[PDB]
Amino acid sequence: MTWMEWDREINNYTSLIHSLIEESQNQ
Amino acid sequence: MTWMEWDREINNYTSLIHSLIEESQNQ
Amino acid sequence: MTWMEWDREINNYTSLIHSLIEESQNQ
Amino acid sequence: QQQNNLLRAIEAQQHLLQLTVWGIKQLQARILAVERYLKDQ
Amino acid sequence: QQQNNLLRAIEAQQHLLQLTVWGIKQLQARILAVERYLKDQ
Amino acid sequence: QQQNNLLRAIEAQQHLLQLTVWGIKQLQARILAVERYLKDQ
Repeated sequence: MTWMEWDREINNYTSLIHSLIEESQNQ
Repeated sequence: MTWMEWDREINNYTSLIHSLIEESQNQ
Repeated sequence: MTWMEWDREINNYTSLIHSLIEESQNQ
Repeated sequence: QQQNNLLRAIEAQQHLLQLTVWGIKQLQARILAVERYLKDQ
Repeated sequence: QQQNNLLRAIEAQQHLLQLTVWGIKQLQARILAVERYLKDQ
Repeated sequence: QQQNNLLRAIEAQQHLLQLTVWGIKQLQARILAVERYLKDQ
């Protein structure tokens, strides 16, 4: 693991979560 | 963002979550 | 709190969460 | 009710996570600067 | 069942988050002390 | 639907948490090495 990859994966998971939470806002 | 503000926001979100989790303990 | 205890508790909570998430995969 | 509380909890927890990521990035830059300083010295 | 598991997961995750916050605060104090030490030197 | 989204969110958040733990451990080792270096100097 590197810090560049760390930042990439953080961003990936964050955007996925945002999408999931929003998609649930529309219960 | 500063560390003083960081601590404040951390505390805000933590107390909110505590309240939400408890309020659900009462399913 | 020490770093050795920190690592132990991190591992405890992580394994519990894994078990809970899996046990829900079986909705 | 239980469900909305859980959604709201995750929403707030995602904010917490984002703050911890900010902190870790700040610290990484600062320790790296110190390491380089000592190397340059 | 699915719901109770999710609540329990968030509860444990909040404990994890609290530990990471502790860690970050410790590190911030330690790097700050090092930065000041080097400045004072 | 709401429930599966929440489960998926927690799953991804657990991955995030694991990354932050990795980061904090890396930083702790690095600041400790710097502290010892300065002490040894």
